[PDB]
Amino acid sequence: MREIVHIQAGQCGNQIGAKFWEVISDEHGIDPTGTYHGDSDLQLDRISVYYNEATGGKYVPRAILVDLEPGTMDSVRSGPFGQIFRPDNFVFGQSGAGNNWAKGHYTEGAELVDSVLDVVRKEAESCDCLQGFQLTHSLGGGTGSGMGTLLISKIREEYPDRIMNTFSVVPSPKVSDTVVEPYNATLSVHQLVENTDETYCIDLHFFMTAIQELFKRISEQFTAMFRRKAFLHWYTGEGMDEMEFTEAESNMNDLVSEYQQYEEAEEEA
Amino acid sequence: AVKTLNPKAEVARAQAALAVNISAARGLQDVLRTNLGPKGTMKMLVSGAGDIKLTKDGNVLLHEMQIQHPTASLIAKVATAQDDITGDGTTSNVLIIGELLKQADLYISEGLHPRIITEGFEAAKEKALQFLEEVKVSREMDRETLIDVARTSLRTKVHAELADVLTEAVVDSILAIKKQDEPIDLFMIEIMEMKHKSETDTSLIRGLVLDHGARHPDMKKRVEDAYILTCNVSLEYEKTEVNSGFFYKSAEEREKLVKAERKFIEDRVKKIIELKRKVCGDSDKGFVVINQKGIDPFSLDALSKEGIVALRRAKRRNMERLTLACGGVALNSFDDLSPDCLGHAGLVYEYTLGEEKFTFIEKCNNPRSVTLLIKGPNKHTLTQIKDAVRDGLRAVKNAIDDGCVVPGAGAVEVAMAEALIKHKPSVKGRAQLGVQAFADALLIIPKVLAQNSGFDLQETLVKIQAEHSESGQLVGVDLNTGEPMVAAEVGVWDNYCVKKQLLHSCTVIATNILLVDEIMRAGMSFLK
Amino acid sequence: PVLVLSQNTKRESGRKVQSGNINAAKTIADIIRTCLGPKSMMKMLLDPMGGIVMTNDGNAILREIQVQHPAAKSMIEISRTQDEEVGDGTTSVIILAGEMLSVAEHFLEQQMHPTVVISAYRKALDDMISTLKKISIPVDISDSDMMLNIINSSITTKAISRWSSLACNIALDAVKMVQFEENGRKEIDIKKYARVEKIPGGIIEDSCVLRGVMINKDVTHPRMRRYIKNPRIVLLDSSLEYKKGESQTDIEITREEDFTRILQMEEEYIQQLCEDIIQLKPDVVITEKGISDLAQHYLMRANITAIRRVRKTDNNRIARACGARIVSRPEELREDDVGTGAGLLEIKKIGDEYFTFITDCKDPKACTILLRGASKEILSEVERNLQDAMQVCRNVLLDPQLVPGGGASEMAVAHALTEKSKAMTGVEQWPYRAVAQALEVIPRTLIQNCGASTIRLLTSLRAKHTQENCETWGVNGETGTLVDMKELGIWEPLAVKLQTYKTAVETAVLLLRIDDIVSGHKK
Amino acid sequence: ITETKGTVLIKTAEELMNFSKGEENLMDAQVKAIADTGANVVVTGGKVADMALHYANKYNIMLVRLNSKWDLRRLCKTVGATALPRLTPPVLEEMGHCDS
Amino acid sequence: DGATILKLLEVEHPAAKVLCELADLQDKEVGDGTTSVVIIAAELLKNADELVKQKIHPTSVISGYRLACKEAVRYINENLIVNTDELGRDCLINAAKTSMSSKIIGINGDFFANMVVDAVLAIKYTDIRGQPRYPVNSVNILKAHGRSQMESMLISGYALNCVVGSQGMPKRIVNAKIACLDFSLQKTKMKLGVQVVITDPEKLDQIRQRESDITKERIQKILATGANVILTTGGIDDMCLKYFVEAGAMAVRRVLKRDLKRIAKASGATILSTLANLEGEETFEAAMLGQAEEVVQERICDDELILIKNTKARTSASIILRGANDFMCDEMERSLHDALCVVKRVLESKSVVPGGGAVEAALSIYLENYATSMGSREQLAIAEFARSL
Amino acid sequence: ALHVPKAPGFAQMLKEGAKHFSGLEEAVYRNIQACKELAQTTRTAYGPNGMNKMVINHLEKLFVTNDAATILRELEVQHPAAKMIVMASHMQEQEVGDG
Amino acid sequence: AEIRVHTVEDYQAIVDAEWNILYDKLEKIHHSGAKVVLSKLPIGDVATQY
Ligand SMILES: Nc1ncnc2c1ncn2[C@@H]1O[C@H](COP(=O)(O)OP(=O)(O)O)[C@@H](O)[C@H]1O
Ligand SMILES: Nc1ncnc2c1ncn2[C@@H]1O[C@H](COP(=O)(O)OP(=O)(O)O)[C@@H](O)[C@H]1O
Ligand SMILES: [Mg+2]
Ligand SMILES: [Mg+2]
Ligand SMILES: [Mg+2]
Ligand SMILES: [Mg+2]
Repeated sequence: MREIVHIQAGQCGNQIGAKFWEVISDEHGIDPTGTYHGDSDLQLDRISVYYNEATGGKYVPRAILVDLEPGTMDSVRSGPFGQIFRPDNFVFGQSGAGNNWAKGHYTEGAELVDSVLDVVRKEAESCDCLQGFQLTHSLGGGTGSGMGTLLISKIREEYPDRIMNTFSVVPSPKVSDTVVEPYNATLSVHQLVENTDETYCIDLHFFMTAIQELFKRISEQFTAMFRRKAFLHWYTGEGMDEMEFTEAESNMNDLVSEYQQYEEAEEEA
Repeated sequence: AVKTLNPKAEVARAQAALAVNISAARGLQDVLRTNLGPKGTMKMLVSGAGDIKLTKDGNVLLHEMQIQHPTASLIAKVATAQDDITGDGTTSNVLIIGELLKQADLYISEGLHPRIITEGFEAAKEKALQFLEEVKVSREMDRETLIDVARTSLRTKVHAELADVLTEAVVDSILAIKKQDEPIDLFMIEIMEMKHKSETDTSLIRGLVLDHGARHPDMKKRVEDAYILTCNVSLEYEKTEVNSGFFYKSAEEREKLVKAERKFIEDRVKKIIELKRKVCGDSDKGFVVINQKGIDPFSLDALSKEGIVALRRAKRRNMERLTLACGGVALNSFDDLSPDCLGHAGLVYEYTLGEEKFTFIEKCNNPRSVTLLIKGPNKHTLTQIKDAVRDGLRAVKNAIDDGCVVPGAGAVEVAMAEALIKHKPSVKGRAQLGVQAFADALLIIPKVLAQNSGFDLQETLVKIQAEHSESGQLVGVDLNTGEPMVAAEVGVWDNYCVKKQLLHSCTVIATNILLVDEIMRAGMSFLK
Repeated sequence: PVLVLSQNTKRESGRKVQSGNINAAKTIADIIRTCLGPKSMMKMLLDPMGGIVMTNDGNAILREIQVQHPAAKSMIEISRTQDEEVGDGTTSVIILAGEMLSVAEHFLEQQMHPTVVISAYRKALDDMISTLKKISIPVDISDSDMMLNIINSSITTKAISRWSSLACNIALDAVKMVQFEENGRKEIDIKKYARVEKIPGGIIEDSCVLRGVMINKDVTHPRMRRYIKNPRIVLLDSSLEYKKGESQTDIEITREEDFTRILQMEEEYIQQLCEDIIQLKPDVVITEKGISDLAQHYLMRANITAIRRVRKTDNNRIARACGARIVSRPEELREDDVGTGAGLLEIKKIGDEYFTFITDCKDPKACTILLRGASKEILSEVERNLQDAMQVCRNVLLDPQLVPGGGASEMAVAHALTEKSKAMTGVEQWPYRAVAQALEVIPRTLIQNCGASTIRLLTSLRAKHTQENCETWGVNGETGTLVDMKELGIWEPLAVKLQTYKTAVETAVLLLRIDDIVSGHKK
Repeated sequence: ITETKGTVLIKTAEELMNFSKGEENLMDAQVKAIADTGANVVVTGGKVADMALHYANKYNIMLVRLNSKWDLRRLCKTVGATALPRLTPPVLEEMGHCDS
Repeated sequence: DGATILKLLEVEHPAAKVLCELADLQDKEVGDGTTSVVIIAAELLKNADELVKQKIHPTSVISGYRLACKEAVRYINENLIVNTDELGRDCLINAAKTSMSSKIIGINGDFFANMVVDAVLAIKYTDIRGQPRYPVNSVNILKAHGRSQMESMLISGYALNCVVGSQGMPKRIVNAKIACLDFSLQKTKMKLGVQVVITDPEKLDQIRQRESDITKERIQKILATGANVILTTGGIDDMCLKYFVEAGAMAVRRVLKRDLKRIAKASGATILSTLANLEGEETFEAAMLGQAEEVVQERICDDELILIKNTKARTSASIILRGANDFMCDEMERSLHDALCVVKRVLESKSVVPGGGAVEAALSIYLENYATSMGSREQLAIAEFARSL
Repeated sequence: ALHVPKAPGFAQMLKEGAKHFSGLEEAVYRNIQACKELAQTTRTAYGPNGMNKMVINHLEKLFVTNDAATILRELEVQHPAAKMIVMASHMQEQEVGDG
Repeated sequence: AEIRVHTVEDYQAIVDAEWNILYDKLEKIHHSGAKVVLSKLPIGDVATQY
């Protein structure tokens, strides 16, 4: 009955996604071994929207875990409620983007993404009929944002008539945890404008002022960084150009305008 | 200088910069030299998760050993840029660079500028390439020749009982999909692996294998003659793009709206049924529907009453393999349905292996996209075989795209060694030291082969070089007796493009390394 | 209790700062001075991500270094001012600035006010410009064999010099194609339309300049053709699918046929759009947005080829090489915006990856540069050298003037100022000859870097310029002897020299006007 | 119920009184239609309704619920029946015959 | 300069913050002498401590200080020079060049002095014929590193820090018709209180088509009068950038409001925020456009900009600064602002006084013999004012 | 006292925490030892006179079984050489089922 | 559910329709001769006073 799947990307996305499954497994009474020992009928009428049953009574989830670093996969595997995930749904790399949005988008994100679409197909084959996707990523680190931006773009293309919701995180208001955080954020918002149906930010379809403060501070740092053209050769040298960044700030200014709040020569006219 | 500006910097001046690049280049070669030839030893690779990977190919090994060095990263990227172009020659790439830097250090340590050696590499690289043009032999590349070329590249990554089986499946597959014109296009040979039975059951199927079957329990499992309908249309319940909503009344109008929302999708099913009933009036043929989009349980009950085996959510690449194989047209809409757009197969049967389901398409009229079926009892065995299959397919496409083949067994590295000696006096200046050092690095392929078989490294070279002065025959090294053997009349063959790219690559990297002045790390510690 | 006045602000002043600013500038020059001349060695860096930047460029080295001293930060910035202005000369501007700033402390320790040295430096800069414009020699643009010698003398120092016969024809055939005049008398050579594509593999001798554009894309449907002879391409910007609006629209349905009637209009909308394109008879359709699955069905019926999701910048260069303009609404489609300037469209495979080639153009105004080599590190240094070769060529067309290189120009201006300072009087004479004698560092680094006696070759060159006609005599950077530059053939554009002398004097002027540092105030 | 978001629209007082009685009388015919075919035992795999349970007891019918999907398919082979995706009376070939 | 050093420093002693706010007052009222006034103010306190530490009451010092300040202003008006007696164009170059000393552009004063005077006379506003008015901060000062500081040029018009929207538009228009706008040319949409409810599926296509047709008609009303350049403070949709392509027109988006005010004033155009008129329809007459004579998009050190030259309605100026790096250019702008305010005060107040310490040395003499006629405890206070100057 | 340094080459470029076992006395003779220990654990449950085994996994679930494959499934193994012997036994369970 | 009335005369008839639905159920129970009634679902106060 309109079954939905989940995709978890990056270091931040895995940590939150691992705890997200906690609130559903215990609410429906799913044992850590995968069995079922619940005692209610309301825990079974909707068990198929999030879990795929197996032979003998095993209920496996519908999540795909992708990352460019293999060291973040075994943390979920050995943690609580980590045995129930499908062994084939783990997709890992060997290099890592290293807070590089563009390295995880074209030069090295172009190989592992082909290893993710083949996985989302076999899961979507088993379901009766699906209605949408759920993806979780970040906006500061280039490992997740660059890979997620490509991943979120290659999902909409094959499924142009399916909804898709995101639970992205946003950078800290005053402090910044990375030097190039404004660079990694402006290039990712404009790709979520016409490719998403509902987005959420956790600290005209943006939910959580009227979000106007978040976009105002990002473009202030970005403009100051771009005026001096600082740390720009890291992105242009791998396949970008100057005009690509111009479209990011021009589009970013348009969204602020849609979010509206509501000289010494004045003699004749 | 830099230490005064940034105290947290690491620098390596004067000759300390050349001592780091030489030391690490020789460190990667003492591990990569045991993988050369059919007598190399297998390696075990264990990651942090606990998986097991037994590999012998130099590209897979380099990207799995825990190595953190700046100058060991340059060599790693050179090998990657060879695997995706030529697909062979990743172990011989590391050995030559590691030895070319070793020979050039004997003259730098004697008080000689590294630029003088650089000019010698350029002259030696131009003579070696002019010598290779006259060694290659241009042949027709019939079936019997492609058996020998493919076997040389498969006998080093499996045993003899498997390479004799995998050679026939690779040579046959390339020939079946090759036309009289146009380059050979890959991505048309699906590599399917099933974890069952033994590894000697790896066969070639003249058709397609799909990793999914039918999702209804009332569908046929064996059709002896079928029409293949490849489509990319959606039979799932879909909703209007603009936000709509029903506004009904007393409970009779709710029933008039539930079956009025299924008309748009039940019209597409009724177009297929009339097409099936037209071309197959008598219950003697089948009708298989392969879709790229989903199918509702409602539409799996309408099609299963007429015996229409239907599969959903196929991969996008299979919309092109199924037209060349069968011969239909992959259509997007149903407004122009006609019998001319249907394929033809000869046997479609279902295979269930535990919890997974497979579908076989066989007996095609004139197939142009064959599939390879891999079988093995272990997870790492299916990965070891899949590496050899990739290696053997690029060794046959290279042999066809270039109408020339170079003999192997190291018989050609000896030949540049003798040619460059007589060219040494013709070069003026101190640059004769570059040619002498270049002729010493090329002789590492015979040395490693002679050392890995358990012979003497020096007593074998003098025997090989005792020939080729007294008889103009490309004599190589035997790997069972150590006697000089002629490589052109036994079956040992290499690729002309593999040796040509290797000479070009191994000289550019080792020329920039020798000119490095210092290794400076003055930037930020981490991007934070 | 604990009372303060300036909140732990660190203040320093006096002569201590002036000696601290000069020694911070001389250290920057000490890092770079070994990367000048054809015998220059190579460095590698280590960026915070993990890569390696191995290069000879003077700006690609100083821009990766993090230095905390404020006086050193000014020497990093003037490196990229030269880079963005002329392209060449990022190393000579740092060595020269250090020497012009080292010879100043000799006067500051002799009880001389820093404002006296400023007037001497600015006075001598107006005499350097007049002397350089006297020995300038004009060049002829229509001469093609001369334009190959200018570029060859600029890449004879980088790692491309082994293939100088190849990179000379790559950077010349690209600038001559970009040059274009749209309206009025505005002549522009913009390097945004010279796309450089790097592909690992092959050999460097396969690097060529195509007559069109190369895209990394493929055909949407496999049944589409992959080889068209004379295509009529139409470029789009809108998406060929049904989308939503923005005016808060909702639908209320109460009958039985209103649900399927709504779904039927989404297919009639797509057919209306497609029939507005097939009317003009294209061959290939290029769009910057997505294409639906139904819209592809109506385009294989008319034998039309479509490419989905092309970048904005890649979709701008196509209009400059085939001849067309970007249309958003397919209803306003005319005949003047159909591209009939191409002659080929094939899709190949380069190492398990499809590539789109649009070549054989009638009169293209945009091109692409295809580089092949060994690794991603090697191809990165080729791109930095080619961007240096085209910026030299662009400067010649905007200012056809040349001056002798190799060190002949530095002695020519050094001679002119030493004979002009003996007619002046006062206390301004001594800082007037230090500025002239500081220019001899350019031909002095060319002797040390090759290996030779810098105390016998320098005095044999100074006495060589005493004659009346010797303004072109320089030092050979490969052997170590004095040769005439009329036969060797080393030349450089006038725009490069004027920017190296002007930037260096102002850096010396700016850093000679500081006498205290106020460190730390939290914005 | 429809999968799209649908709602009733009552604009007169007369249509408000007849709505509750309309739904109940509609359900009586659907349950009685199955009861006329002799189907003594109805096995479902979803959620049972309170009003639908009342009419099941009225005609002496047995209602069993199995929410395990594959366990339902195993029953279809044992008795020789077919799973109906729609709430319509089976005709002749979708009636499984047991012995007790 | 004293206004920028003291403003950036963190000071928290209450007796010191008064001097910091005092400097910020001088920069606004006058614009020059921000470091000369702090030295006098702090010296006056120091000379007053020696008196208060003795048995001199603090109210006797304050009374004496107010008397000395009053008579020191009357004497200055005896020491006045009226510029009109000397050469008008030699009493402004010298007065502007004096403010240029003690800056980075000290040696280049004879070049920068002509530029400043030629930039103030161009924006001389005409009053009701009571007094000429010379507004400042009306010239645009643009920084761009590059060639030497002797390469700075004075533009006879206006300069914009903006770029053209799409690459298909022309970048050089000889006879341009400026049409300044103050509203976005995007697709129309309904307001918050207006929704669209559809009960008949057939009336859907016409409604969707009318969202992209309302903006099409508005642009056609503008281009029919002969408009060549369109300047908008808001944003322009990419669909609306195509109508300027075949029309051979330029469109610049996201232009500042302070810049549009000066462009409209200097060319005669009218800034309109809507197309409505005194009736219910929307029209666009041809009597409210601008007229320039060369609108060329020049390129300066990689990035580009748009010049507007030879405006016929009025005269306008703008200054482009060329330096070595970003630190050098930011000090040429601040030292050029101090020079523009010096010239404005001389033209407005036709009176100058000699510089180089000739006034304080003259005032310390007149105040010394003036205090000899008091004969009270105010004698000591006035004598301290003479020594403090 | 003095300290023995690290041999130049591959040993100096290894990441921390990794190990390298090369040769015949360090890799082959140690792999046989791990596999010989595995045979002595499951041998007691052979034939009619076999004995049961009490195995408790990390979920505190108790297994009293005599199958050879079930014992290996509930035992974690951290030796790579002993892991192939386990996967060789699990393949016969899916093909034959006994043995 | 949703009610969309246009005139105040139909507004008053709706309010009387809910009070007539409830009173119809209670009358049917009382006519049957029952004296004790039980129910899993809650019983409101209006039914208690009935
Ligand atoms: N059967 C054989 N006998 C002798 N030499 C061989 C044989 N097979 C391969 N070789 C030689 O071994 C060399 C290296 O092969 P191998 O190590 O398998 O792959 P790579 O070429 O990637 O190193 C080749 O140059 C080839 O000439
Ligand atoms: N063959 C040569 N002989 C002598 N000097 C040369 C030669 N080639 C280049 N030069 C000198 O090298 C200097 C430039 O060196 P380089 O570091 O490559 O570029 P730049 O320093 O201008 O960025 C020029 O002044 C030129 O005179
Ligand atoms: Mg091989
Ligand atoms: Mg240079
Ligand atoms: Mg002043
Ligand atoms: Mg048994």
